[PDB]
Amino acid sequence: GLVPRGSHMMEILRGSPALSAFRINKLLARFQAANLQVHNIYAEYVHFADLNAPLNDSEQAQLTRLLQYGPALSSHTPAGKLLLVTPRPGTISPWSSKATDIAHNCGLQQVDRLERGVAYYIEASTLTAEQWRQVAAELHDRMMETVFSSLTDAEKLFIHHQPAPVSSVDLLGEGRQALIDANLRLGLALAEDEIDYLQEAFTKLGRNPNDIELYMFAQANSEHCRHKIFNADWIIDGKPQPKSLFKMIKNTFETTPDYVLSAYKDNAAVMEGSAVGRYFADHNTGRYDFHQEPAHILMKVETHNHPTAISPWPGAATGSGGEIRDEGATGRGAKPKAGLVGFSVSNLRIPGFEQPWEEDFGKPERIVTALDIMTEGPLGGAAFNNEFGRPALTGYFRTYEEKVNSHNGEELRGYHKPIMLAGGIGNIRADHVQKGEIVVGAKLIVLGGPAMNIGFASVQRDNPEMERRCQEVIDRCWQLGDANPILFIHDVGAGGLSNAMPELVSDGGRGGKFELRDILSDEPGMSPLEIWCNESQERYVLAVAADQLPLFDELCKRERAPYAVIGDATEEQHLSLHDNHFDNQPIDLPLDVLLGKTPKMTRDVQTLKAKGDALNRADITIADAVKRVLHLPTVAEKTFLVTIGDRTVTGMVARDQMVGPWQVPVADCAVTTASLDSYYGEAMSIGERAPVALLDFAASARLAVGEALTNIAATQIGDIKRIKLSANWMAAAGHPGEDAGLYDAVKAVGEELCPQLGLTIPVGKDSMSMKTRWQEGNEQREMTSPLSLVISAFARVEDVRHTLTPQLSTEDNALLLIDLGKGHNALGATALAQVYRQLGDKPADVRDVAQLKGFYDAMQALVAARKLLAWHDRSDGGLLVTLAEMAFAGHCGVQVDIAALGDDHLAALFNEELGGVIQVRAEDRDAVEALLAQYGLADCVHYLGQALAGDRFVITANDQTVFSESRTTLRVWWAETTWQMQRLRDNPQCADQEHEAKANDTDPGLNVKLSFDINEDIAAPYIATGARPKVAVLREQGVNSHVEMAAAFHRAGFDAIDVHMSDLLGGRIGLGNFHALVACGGFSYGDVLGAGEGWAKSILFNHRVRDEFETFFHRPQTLALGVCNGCQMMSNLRELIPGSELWPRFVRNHSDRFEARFSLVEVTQSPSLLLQGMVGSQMPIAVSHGEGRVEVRDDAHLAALESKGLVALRYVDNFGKVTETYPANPNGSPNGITAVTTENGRVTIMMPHPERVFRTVANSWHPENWGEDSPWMRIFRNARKQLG
Ligand SMILES: Nc1ncnc2c1ncn2[C@@H]1O[C@H](COP(=O)(O)OP(=O)(O)O)[C@@H](O)[C@H]1O
Ligand SMILES: [Mg+2]
Ligand SMILES: [Mg+2]
Ligand SMILES: [Mg+2]
Repeated sequence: GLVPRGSHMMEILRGSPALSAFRINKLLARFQAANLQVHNIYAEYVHFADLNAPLNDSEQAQLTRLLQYGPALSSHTPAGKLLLVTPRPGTISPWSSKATDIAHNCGLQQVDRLERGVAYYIEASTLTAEQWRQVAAELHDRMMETVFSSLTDAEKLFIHHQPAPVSSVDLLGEGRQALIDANLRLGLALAEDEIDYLQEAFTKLGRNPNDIELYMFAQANSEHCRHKIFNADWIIDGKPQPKSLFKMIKNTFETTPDYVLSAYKDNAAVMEGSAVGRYFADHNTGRYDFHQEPAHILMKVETHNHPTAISPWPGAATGSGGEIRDEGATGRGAKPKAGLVGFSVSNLRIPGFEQPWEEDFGKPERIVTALDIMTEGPLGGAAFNNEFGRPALTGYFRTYEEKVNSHNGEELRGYHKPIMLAGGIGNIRADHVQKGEIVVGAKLIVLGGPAMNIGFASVQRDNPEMERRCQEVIDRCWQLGDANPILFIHDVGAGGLSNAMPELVSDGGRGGKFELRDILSDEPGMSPLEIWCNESQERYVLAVAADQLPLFDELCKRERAPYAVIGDATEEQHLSLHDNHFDNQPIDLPLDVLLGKTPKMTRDVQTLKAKGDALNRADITIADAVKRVLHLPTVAEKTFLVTIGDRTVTGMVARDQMVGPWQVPVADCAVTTASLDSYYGEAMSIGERAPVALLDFAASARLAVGEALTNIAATQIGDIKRIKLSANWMAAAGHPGEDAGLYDAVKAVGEELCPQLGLTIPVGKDSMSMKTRWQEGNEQREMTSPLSLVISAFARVEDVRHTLTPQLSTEDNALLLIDLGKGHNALGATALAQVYRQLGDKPADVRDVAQLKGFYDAMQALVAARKLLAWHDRSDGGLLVTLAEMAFAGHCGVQVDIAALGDDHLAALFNEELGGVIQVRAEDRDAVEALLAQYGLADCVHYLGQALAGDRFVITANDQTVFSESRTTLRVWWAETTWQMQRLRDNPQCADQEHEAKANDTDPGLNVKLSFDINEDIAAPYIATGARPKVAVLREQGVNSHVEMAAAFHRAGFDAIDVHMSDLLGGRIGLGNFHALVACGGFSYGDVLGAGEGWAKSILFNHRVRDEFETFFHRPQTLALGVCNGCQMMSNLRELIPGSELWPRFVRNHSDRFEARFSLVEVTQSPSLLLQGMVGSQMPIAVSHGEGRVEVRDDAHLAALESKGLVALRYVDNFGKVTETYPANPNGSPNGITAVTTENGRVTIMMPHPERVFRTVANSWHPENWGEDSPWMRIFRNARKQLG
């Protein structure tokens, strides 16, 4: 369909069926639950193309082809009422941005913009007027989409509005009233003293302020941006305090400056790392090489609490996105490496899985439920991390909502406004740590996507692939070393350009003159205020010397990263924004005026302290307590938050959340290698204990620090001063007792605990409005969060290989408890108390600073000495949970006696005091106990018993059995929360299969069977000649797994060349010079239009490049490998590859969820030259994909493929049989197929990532006897030997 559309033409192309059977059934079932009699429903994707010029027959065919993607679902003829769901008018979906890029890269410049909607066909002849509105409501997100009655109504999405002019606020003509009116109208939230400041400022300038100027000032002076609370003077209980909160945090750096390279001077802190081989492609040669040099470590943690309460998916996604920009914009450019995620919400109240302690207290109509946040939120956060390409290796998840007698008496305390935390680490070059000076005349650039009106105002938008393109530019820049063109760089976040640019020039001691019309925009109707202040994502601002512009342009064009020079740095510290369209100046202000601060804040507050009531144990029994606690989400298995996120990208992940053969999510901390050629690395851990703040503020803070330390303790670090902390403070400022509580908590860690331990807090953030208000009936209600300190610990690691996990060994052993609680056994504010709807009397706390320090030092000694078999610290759920989780990870039993822990067994088992359980060889018990005593821990150390083969979890006290149960029974209970979450979020069949598998104790876990010598380097004789064949390491925009792929071929003797698709189109690289080629993994074009489709079609539609690939494949001796995204791409290039007529397609996983797993596969017999000598081998491999399901045309196609013998890899369960059961087979591929080859065996494509696990240290779990090389290194060596 082609119809007139403004100055353009809009083409409407019907797509493929949009909903799988279980999704359709889920909708129908939801209609009956609302009494809406719907007989049937059918959905179909519909595409809209805004054309600025005609498409000839060939181009039209290409467009239609581009829009043919997705699973081959059941098609039906439209019947019933049409309800078209599309993005809301005035908004452009990320799908649109990415789909339009593909169209352009396929030579279809006539396509102005591509957009997509979903056409629903509902058969229901009974519904009234309101019922139809209820049906429509169930088919769309009210915050992001709209429902239309005709496909033609999609024309509204492409309306071109004329540029709105700037508006002045008539201060000179109406007086102060004009500022008061503007304050209310524009929602400036200006204080009286700020209005006074602006009044004098403009009266002095003798002109009316423009709306844009007032808006810029208001955002810059918001609590979020200025951090007034953290810089305020204090008066506590009638006594003026010497330091501000920020000053007390800075005290930790003053006491411990050790290893710190940068703190409180950038968007992230930097600490010393290790000298290792930084691997990247040279600018002049394009060849990947190791560069021995210090890879310093950067760290940052941020939050996106408010946005997430309104729109969870975008809120969490941009939470990660904004934090990733902070990392890349550190110093003069840096590279993100790994991330962490945190979530705090109210009770889940899962339908049909209600827990005893949960009560519905209602909530504001304007926000989403805790369950909605934990459903869409994690997916959004993982969506950004997966698409951008950074592993998410650690995090926390707490649920809390209860009517408690706290500091301000009986009140509702919880997280209606959630904590959505995102952070991570990165690496940076020594000479790029410090920001450079900005020379006068420097070009001020905006790197990133075009602006839109996003700064409904709380609904964000994420395009991870755009940020990936930007990161590639930043990488090319720091990779130029001393030639790095970046003089200064900063991320664009709150306030948008209105905050970012003034801040950039100000930090350089310069001013700046900008041109409004030079900024890239996706919506012409935006006013100067909107263009300058919108909070559009994936944008960076930087300064570049004028003579370096041509080089910068070259770098951006090659990566397809949009950029625009929008201004120039000036000597005069003045801010000027000109508008060439309206011929005026929206902004004309001296920086000292715009950035001028109103009088410092002074908070005169008083201490409120809850009394705390003894725990009522009337309804409590140890057995029932165990069952309830394992059912608290905070304690329960976190699989639904772990497998949805990539944990292997970069190939530098040594320790992820999933532990052992049984892949149980219980790792206490994350560990990454510093490079692909070293055992040095980085570790991340989190400590948090918010509920404790409802009884004791300082205790909660001290415990957060303490837990971060106990979680990271079993990693080889050494000096405690190596551990650096990020302190993120969440609180309901102004709420009774919270202010004084915050000061006391900050003082407890900044002035006392951390300085005594030798811990620096060089970074941090604060969120001061953690409370929600609404009217339930006729009365007002409020939900206030406890003071919530989240401590994230980061540290350089001495040896990644020596990290211990909770996986118990069944060899002769001794289990020893290190009770830092010193027998206090506090039960206040514990999982046990919460589970029984109580708060308790007294909570845990750091009982002895010296012993905590001694504990860390003792653990470091034991780790370095290799005297530990396992370690698991105590936190939520207490000793009971610690022992249970170790039993789960080791898939064994436990026999322990707690008689020495006190007569109160409930308190002994459930207290959440600091400490944990170490497992040591029986023959080492005496020596270990002696070592602990040397650190003064003698009275805190207790021998509990031993881990034993079997399924019995037994706790005794002398001759009395305290608690006894099947370990498997506990394991399954502990898994029920993630089961229920997966069942409602994903394909229920898959969720059930994964859960049921856990109940089978006979599962042997991942295990290996090799058909060859893993240590035999069959490529060695070839490498020894010095002759190194080149391999084209192919990448398209969005590809993110190229570095490790290059490193794998390098290890095998190849000269890895970075070949971007732009290089092929530009003629800079020709495939005729290569004998080997590899298509890498990632999210090319964000997988829009089908994973690997845009990449493949951009090749097919550009006849010159299509011919280049076809010629390559048709040569007699060439070899090609396609992995993950590359496998999908090559499968869409069948027409160019000989012997590939039987290849299947790769579509959406049966689970309908991204699967990041460590799966067991078996190498099958095929012509594959890359798998030579490996047939019959069975070993685990990294799986990380959302569209890896093998899909054939029909069974004739499957039978043909199989009979031809082209299947090279198959998923097998732990018992060793080919399987289609989930998650053994993570995607649902028929006959477990996950790799196929051509008839001649010269081309092989596979979904798993061999290159992410070619190093043994990068294998989540692996046999203890393996050396540096894993089985997967053989693929690359086979390639080298084959080329000869
Ligand atoms: N939101 C989350 N995202 C990703 N991983 C998470 C999240 N919450 C917890 N995890 C991971 O799940 C495992 C168990 O979490 P948790 O029980 O909170 O750990 P601990 O008690 O050791 O602090 C850890 O490996 C942790 O990193
Ligand atoms: Mg835990
Ligand atoms: Mg722990
Ligand atoms: Mg924890």
